[PDB]
Amino acid sequence: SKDFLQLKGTMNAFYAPKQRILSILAVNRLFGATETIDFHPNLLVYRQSSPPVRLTGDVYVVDKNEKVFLVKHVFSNTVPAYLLIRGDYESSSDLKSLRDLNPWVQNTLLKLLIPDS
Amino acid sequence: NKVRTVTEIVNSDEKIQKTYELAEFDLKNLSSLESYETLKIKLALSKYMAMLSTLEMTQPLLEIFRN
Repeated sequence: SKDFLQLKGTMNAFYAPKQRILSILAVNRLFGATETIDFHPNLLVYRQSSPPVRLTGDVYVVDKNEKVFLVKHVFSNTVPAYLLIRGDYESSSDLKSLRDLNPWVQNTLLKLLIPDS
Repeated sequence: NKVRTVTEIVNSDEKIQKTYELAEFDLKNLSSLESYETLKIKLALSKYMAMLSTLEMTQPLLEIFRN
């Protein structure tokens, strides 16, 4: 939909500007994208919060130094996915290793994170 | 401008006079001051860059201001 744009080089990753959200479909492909946007760190705007914003469910650490996390999220219409967030966050439960994630999301994350030097 | 010096022995009257042009010492002084000031300014600039690095921001300065 027009609410977001598919990230270049990804079949299951998109970004919603008005929401400032990067999302990765758990098991689903994107389709119909006539446009794509190059990934860039600015997209992961650091969320400011005097007390760390609490998070629930499955949480994974991407960059502890940069307060980057991956949060399991299901769209109310029951669409599984993960949200990549950067900011002052804390986890209600124990943080989980990324290896737990499926190869699909893992490949997308590698593409999005490792700079193409 | 210029100066001159006279050497003479106490018991003798045979004196040797030499003349000096101060421009050489002026050049020495100016070069010394220029080098010192350049060093100070470069030191300050390096210190500024270093403290900004200490803040440890990933992006370069211009990218930071563009974001």
